[PDB]
Amino acid sequence: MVDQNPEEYYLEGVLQYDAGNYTESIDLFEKAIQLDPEESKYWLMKGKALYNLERYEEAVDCYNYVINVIEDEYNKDVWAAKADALRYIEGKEVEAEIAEARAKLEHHHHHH
Repeated sequence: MVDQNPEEYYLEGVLQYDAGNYTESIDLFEKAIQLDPEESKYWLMKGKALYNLERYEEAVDCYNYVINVIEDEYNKDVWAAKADALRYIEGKEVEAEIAEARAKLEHHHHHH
């Protein structure tokens, strides 16, 4: 499993849920990364925070970062997150559509 130093810091996951201060979680999040940057799953959370914070532009910076620094350009969850960001951006609307389709590309057939 993943065990270095930001294991206990996970306490954040609780703050946001319980403590309605997405902003506060930043303090803890910043520390987690400060310990050692290499966990993408941690960056994905940041995007949702920035996006929800009405920071569509800033949130995008995180999505591109995860794809820039790390060639992990495949994370379905990451692509989906970006779509939500575009779904509320001042500019082209065709972009949000491409994202939704790109993320929902996996589609599904016969659930049973």
